[PDB]
Amino acid sequence: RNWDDMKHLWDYTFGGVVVDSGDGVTHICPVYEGFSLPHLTRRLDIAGRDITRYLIKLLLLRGYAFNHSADFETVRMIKEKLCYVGYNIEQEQKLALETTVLVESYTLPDGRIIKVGGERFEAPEALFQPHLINVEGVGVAELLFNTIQAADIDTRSEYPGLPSRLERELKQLYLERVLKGDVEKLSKFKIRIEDPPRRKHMVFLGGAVLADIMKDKDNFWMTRQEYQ
Amino acid sequence: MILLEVNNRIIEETLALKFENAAAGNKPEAVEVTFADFDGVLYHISNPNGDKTKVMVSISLKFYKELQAHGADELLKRVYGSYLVNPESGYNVSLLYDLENLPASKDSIVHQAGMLKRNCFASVFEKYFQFQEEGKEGENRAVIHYRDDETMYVESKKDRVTVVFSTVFKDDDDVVIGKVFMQEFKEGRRASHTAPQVLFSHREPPLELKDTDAAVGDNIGYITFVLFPRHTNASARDNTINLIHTFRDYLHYHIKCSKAYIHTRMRAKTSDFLKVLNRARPDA
Amino acid sequence: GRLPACVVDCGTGYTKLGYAGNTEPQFIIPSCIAIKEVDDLDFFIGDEAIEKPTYATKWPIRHGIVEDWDLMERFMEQVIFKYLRAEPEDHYFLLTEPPLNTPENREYTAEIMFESFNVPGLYIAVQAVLALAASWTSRTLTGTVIDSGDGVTHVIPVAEGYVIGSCIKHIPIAGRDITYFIQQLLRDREVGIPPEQSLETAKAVKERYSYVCPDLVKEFNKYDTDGSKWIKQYTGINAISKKEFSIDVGYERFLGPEIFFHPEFANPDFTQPISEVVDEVIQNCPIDVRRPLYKNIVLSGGSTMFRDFGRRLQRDLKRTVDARLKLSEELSKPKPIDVQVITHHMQRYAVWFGGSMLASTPEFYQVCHTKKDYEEIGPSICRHNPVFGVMS
Amino acid sequence: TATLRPYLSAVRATLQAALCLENFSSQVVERHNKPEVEVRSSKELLLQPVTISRNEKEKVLIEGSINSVRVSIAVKQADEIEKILCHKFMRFMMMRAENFFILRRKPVEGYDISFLITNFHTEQMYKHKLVDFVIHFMEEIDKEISEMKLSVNARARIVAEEFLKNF
Amino acid sequence: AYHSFLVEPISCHAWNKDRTQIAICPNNHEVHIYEKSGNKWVQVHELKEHNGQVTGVDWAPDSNRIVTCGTDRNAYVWTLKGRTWKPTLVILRINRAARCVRWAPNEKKFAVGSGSRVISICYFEQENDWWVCKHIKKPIRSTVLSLDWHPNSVLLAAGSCDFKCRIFSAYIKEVEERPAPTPWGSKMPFGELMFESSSSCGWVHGVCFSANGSRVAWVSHDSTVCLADADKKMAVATLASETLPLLAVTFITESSLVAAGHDCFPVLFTYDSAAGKLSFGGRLDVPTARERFQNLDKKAAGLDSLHKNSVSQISVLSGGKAKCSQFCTTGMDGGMSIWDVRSLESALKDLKIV
Amino acid sequence: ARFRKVDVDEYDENKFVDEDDGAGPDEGEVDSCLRQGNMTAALQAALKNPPINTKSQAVKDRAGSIVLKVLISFKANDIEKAVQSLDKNGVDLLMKYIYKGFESPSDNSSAVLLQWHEKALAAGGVGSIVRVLTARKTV
Amino acid sequence: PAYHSSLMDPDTKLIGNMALLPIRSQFKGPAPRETKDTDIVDEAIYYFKANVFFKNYEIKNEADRTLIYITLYISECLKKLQKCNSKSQGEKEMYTLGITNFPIPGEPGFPLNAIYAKPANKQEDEVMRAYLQQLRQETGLRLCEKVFDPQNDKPSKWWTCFVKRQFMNKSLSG
Repeated sequence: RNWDDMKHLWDYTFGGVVVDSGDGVTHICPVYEGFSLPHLTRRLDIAGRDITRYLIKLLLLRGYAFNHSADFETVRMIKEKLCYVGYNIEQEQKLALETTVLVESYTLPDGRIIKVGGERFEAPEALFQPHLINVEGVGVAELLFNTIQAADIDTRSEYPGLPSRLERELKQLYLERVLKGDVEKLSKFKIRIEDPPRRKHMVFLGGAVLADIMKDKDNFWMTRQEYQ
Repeated sequence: MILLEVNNRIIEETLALKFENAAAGNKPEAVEVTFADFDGVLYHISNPNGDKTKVMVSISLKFYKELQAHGADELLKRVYGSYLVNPESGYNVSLLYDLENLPASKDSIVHQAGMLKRNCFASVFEKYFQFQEEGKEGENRAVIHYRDDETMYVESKKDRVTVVFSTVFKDDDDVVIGKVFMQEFKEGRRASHTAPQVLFSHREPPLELKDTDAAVGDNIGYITFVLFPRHTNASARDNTINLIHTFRDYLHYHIKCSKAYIHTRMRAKTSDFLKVLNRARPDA
Repeated sequence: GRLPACVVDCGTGYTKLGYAGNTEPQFIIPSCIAIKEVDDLDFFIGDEAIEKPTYATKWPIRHGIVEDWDLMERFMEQVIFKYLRAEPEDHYFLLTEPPLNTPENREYTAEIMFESFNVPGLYIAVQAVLALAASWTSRTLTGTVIDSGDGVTHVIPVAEGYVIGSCIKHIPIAGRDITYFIQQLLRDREVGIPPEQSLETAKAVKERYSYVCPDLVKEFNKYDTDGSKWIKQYTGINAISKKEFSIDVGYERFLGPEIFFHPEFANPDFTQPISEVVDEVIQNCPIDVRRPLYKNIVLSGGSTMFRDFGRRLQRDLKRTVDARLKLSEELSKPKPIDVQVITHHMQRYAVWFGGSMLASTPEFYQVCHTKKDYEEIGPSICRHNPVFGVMS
Repeated sequence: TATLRPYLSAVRATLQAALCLENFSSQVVERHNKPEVEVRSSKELLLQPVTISRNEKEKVLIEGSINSVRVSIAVKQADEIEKILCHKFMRFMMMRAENFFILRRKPVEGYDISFLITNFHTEQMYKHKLVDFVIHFMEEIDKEISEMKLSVNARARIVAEEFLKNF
Repeated sequence: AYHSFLVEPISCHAWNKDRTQIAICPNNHEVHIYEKSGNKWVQVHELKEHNGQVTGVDWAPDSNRIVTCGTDRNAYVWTLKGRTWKPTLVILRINRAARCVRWAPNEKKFAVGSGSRVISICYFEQENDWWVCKHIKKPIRSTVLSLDWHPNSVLLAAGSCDFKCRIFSAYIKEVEERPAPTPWGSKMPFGELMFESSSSCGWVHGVCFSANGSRVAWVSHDSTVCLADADKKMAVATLASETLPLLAVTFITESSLVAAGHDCFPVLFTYDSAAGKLSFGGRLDVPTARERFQNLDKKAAGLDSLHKNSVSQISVLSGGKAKCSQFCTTGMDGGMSIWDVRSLESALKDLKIV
Repeated sequence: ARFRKVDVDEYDENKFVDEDDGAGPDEGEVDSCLRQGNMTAALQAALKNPPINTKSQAVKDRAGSIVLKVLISFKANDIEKAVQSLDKNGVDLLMKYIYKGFESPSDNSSAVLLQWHEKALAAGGVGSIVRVLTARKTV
Repeated sequence: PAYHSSLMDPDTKLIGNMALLPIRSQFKGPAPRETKDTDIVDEAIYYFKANVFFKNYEIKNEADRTLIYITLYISECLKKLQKCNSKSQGEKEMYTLGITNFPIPGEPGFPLNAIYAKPANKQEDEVMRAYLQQLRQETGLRLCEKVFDPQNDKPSKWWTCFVKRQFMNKSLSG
């Protein structure tokens, strides 16, 4: 079913730790600078399908009459529309009810239109709030923390709504259940987001003679690449 | 509508579509409707065993044991007469109109059956009317529980019949609205010096009933009522009754109807406002 | 309390009201009303506001679903007081809501009363779902429902007991658009129909007589042989003259209601038999819901009441769908579908009928909103009104 | 009027000190965009809270820093019925607040009604007749509320008379 | 004169030393280029490579390169390719958001302000191919406003949330050497406090340097103006205005000054150094037959300002900072300035300049 | 509910808060020099040292709230003349102080205080009221 | 949809742009003796009821095309037949209202040019004109009685009305 393709590549139509997930389960990022280490494989059973889903259920409680499956994709596009992440939930949550300057309109496909409340910083929060989907997972923070403290104890220093939020998680757990002190200022930590892709090191000259050619890829018996 | 309906229309169009079958040559089919009314009462027409050629409408009243002897269980029939029959388990008064036994052209019945409450209450009134319109002092006042908690009391003084007010409203402020009405209700008799009066008293009942039992409280309110001789006499022992008890539902309604109009204003001073809002951008 | 609740199903033209656990919805009356042109007290509605010549009649439920809320509140006032008669702080209620009812629109309903009479609590029910009233008397909350009233048709189906803001389309077919045809074809026939009481006759002709015919060019000979076995004369009454005139009501009886399967038949205004439209709808829905959307065919509403109507639709919808499924075993094979109509009983003015027995129940009292709960967060907490009827 | 204007007179300009603004990208956090004045996540972003009351019964708070501007006011709760009326008025206003990207669903602290002027408002909208909303509202609201006493008192009367001539 | 564009307000923008093209952003995430032709402008090669809003825009004069940049980082020039500008990927090392950009007279390095407690001063690396960027670091910890360049292509300054402005010496060894000195700071160690501020209450929306290095002006938000003379013993003057707070300013002469803003209209400023204290006296506006016609009252959308909305930017044209003659402002709504600086000198009552 | 209770966002070395810097008319210094026939100048005295060199409400509640008086026990037909007798660095200062009384109506502890403000314009400029907004070391 | 023809056999030589089926008539019939109880003429009678009302016919067979001419011909039986005193009066019209050489496919006066095309020759054509004629006469007398009634001066107070609606809206008369 797959091999029917993987041809549209030539003639047919041609000539440390970070993070990355979408809808087909989450995944954490164990990689000792360079190669990944299965030594730390953890995953959350909540993803995009679950974010669209808690969002669907939330939208229904807002006043909009919607049935899934058929419209999963509409609401899905809605997900990556303006579903930003809140930074401090007590404040952000009280800023959605006390005020109404969070409200945005989206021209659906049925020419009906429907205003949207503050679920944008409520719905995607499926991480920090695993309970929203019954799941017992632990949330980006408990997850991040537990992951570094595991073996590699030595040299640890080394959806537009989360890059800034990630910085808060530097403390959430570091100060309350670990260094309960207050001179933590040190131990500096920074989060970026280049949001490019994986399409890198795929034309590297460091791969132009390090990636087995075809005079030695099978010469010594179809098995010259079963390592790495 | 200003006063209030007491003829019980929820009985006239329904009953007619049973009577009209013998006005051109049509069979009389059965029917089943079990509605209700105010003060708690709620009629309900039903067939006997399954007789489609026989209709019968009754009534369920909670406070019946109490207002039973009060002549209620004496006269009543005096109005319906032989149309009035043996009661029903679970209910009370029973009226029976036969699509077969039809006394022709006498609509003077519907209006007599519709307001079944009036006829029943009438007794408790006629009884006290004699102790004032006929004489005899040193008597005793009636007991009314149209609700578990609101109550109306009567007075069989010398020559005058007044009703006691107690009723209670929920919403703290809805209580407050009544104050506008009670004001413009007793201190503004422009109808005629013959118009009965209506004292007032909140959080406390007039002395004319301070030493007895009565629900009492800060959100609770009592009222008074009068009934000059010209109002309690026989020659008027109907016009006064025609629209008396209506007070209960008369107050709630009106007291509530204003709260609809007030909403409307909160729309003009807004329909106009939103336009003002749109009148701010480079272009509407 | 031991007291039954009040239920109201309005609609574009006629308005339906009543109590709880009754065979018919007590009364059904036109919604128009008016004041001159302190002032809110003087106003009439129903079989009264249609005669008033000093008041001007306006209709609040236009463009289908609910409209002008201010004007609506006055109506609700008379509905309660001088009609059903109930002290509202003592009775649970029910106000239908055409599908598509946005949160904004729902908020308008939740308010007013709650902020006026502070009635205990109220459910806002969906038309199509209620439109599964007595159809259970002839079990399921999945099926395809046609509610088509007077202003246009409606392909409101099911979906686990909710609205499907997508799978529905309307067809400009309406009881009246049938009437234009019957009366139109009649004009060219026997003369003697006053232009003024012309409409009168159309509304009346549609009701008192009309029916559906299995085949077109079928009876159309039996109806010319036994002309004296069906052809009757309408006993209409004049207006200004008040003179009685009888005409021979004939083909239009079955040659008119036929505008349902061929809406394009009277006037071209449409391009598709209704049964076919239903097919577009069902096959366009998600498969895991297209099957059930075939064994449940319900009508209900002021335009679905016609002799031999229910029969002719199952067949018509079935033959085309069977034909489509033929063009698929050419790859051999699949499971032949299976449609089916449903003509329960209270098809005339259902919905009210449904909801009411099922609201005369404690369950209604569970999902219903409480007064104290309303004064808490406000009226918003009524935008969503959870379904209840199967396992519950 | 003696003085139901000079109050409105100082106010009729006091606001023209915060209006002008622009869409403001988030410092402390990022790409969120909100009302600092409503969050104060940037302590430096504050114009000192200020209040221009006329006496004590009709107060009016005023705040702001940038894409966020606060403006609270205490309705003239003159009598028993106005006390009850105002929350029940503010509420209608508060419920459809989503349609008036300017009014807060709930008033700020203790006050009866609160506004909010953001950068979005001063862009697709001017500032002159937009500011004038306030005169056209405090004064207009007073007439509607003050007239209520007459609407209820005068309206109540008809119910009593139309109930006496029939006895 | 007067001329608008669209309802929405344009954030930033830069002009080209050719008075023909011009890149602008309408509260969107993509710049826009136009072309002249008998007073008829038309959309030209729409430049779109910005996710969210877009602030930073500057146009390097005799080199013809455009540098865009918005909140969500952003950083990719569009230089003429064939005839269809192109975008470039360039991340300025943040974690917050960028606000304003100015190239430099030397046109080899652009500067993009910011509020994430940094300014960022990237630069092209020919010896390394790909682009790069520097860092002025402290002392800064607030929203960073725009930043103009000094008639030197080296030393610069700009205001921020710190209330008081600040001047740094942008020096690049891997490109340039010891730029010659100025009375501001003989030392040029790439980023050194050269001069501070006296307003310790007042913010800073805009700054502009005099075409010569002795006159520095900067406005806050509290309707104040500031002026410091480096040649006048680095004296710091001050004088507040009666009207609202302006937003934009430029040196129309080597000692002149002008700008408007949220008031929606231009005012004129000069300066007598020999007094050490601020001087005001502008307020320009208009509330062989041609050399006379196009006036008239009327014979007795409705503002007494030229503009119908607060201004933001205000880049000159012919003689930008040495001897102006034609400058432009772009306000939020239509309100975009269109006027010959002299078609003003030849008018109003008392006019200074210089 | 557990670790989300703590708030470190207020300890970020990069978070920023003003430099807390930290006297006033003498309750009688100019008072006397007022009681006579001087309702046009002397009242200007209320300027010697502005509450900006020290914190605490104490000083601001007295040495700073002292200027509330003077203007209170005034009339009206003589207000403007005092105002023009000021400059850019002496007019706005009276506006910020104006706002203190406006913050504490206290019924009597205020009364009006709108005249001096109305007339405060014309000379101080629409900015006067706005300038107050951008002030760290307010009254 | 509507109703088309049922009889289409290969014997019917495709004449021009139609069929050529025969019918049961007593006058000039250039087609054989139909041995059925329902000929072309009968087919039209048993139909046309929903013809005018229908607006979307599908040309299935060339018999449908003949049926179509005849259905359209029925219309003349009203411009000059609907207003005729007694049936024994509208009979003579059949001759003139039928013999009147009608615009055969191909003519400067004939509508329905779609599937219709005269044979672009003079043999099939002139000869085709002879079939196109018996209908103008047999379809009329064989139609007046069924449409009318044993009564006199009563062109069926129900049929003599369908004068205002025409099939597909195509005036075969003007």
